[PDB]
Amino acid sequence: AKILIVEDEPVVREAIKRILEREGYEVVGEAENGEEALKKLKEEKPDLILTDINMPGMDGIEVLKKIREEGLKNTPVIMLTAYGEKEDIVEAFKAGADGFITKPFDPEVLKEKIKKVLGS
Repeated sequence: AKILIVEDEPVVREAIKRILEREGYEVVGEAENGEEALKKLKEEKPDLILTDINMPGMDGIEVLKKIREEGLKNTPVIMLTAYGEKEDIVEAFKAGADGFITKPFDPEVLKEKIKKVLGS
């Protein structure tokens, strides 16, 4: 499976990338902001997008909404937080998130949730 990561914090971004790769996933892009997210969505046609809930400018829910507006087939989105930020769980699921991960640095939890969403 091909994964696009949307995460503004560079070291967190790289850690997630490497964890995905250790779990056998192809990381087909890394986006630091919404502009890059939407550009790489169209260029790479990922099987799944992982998006931080909290990013500068256009926040994770707004990125999610724009991804869902593009309406490309098989573009599930899982939200994540690197800091236990759970305040926007509702708004993410209401806006069409397929999942919301609070333990993104546990390779097994990440793989389990991706596998589930991809299978659904």
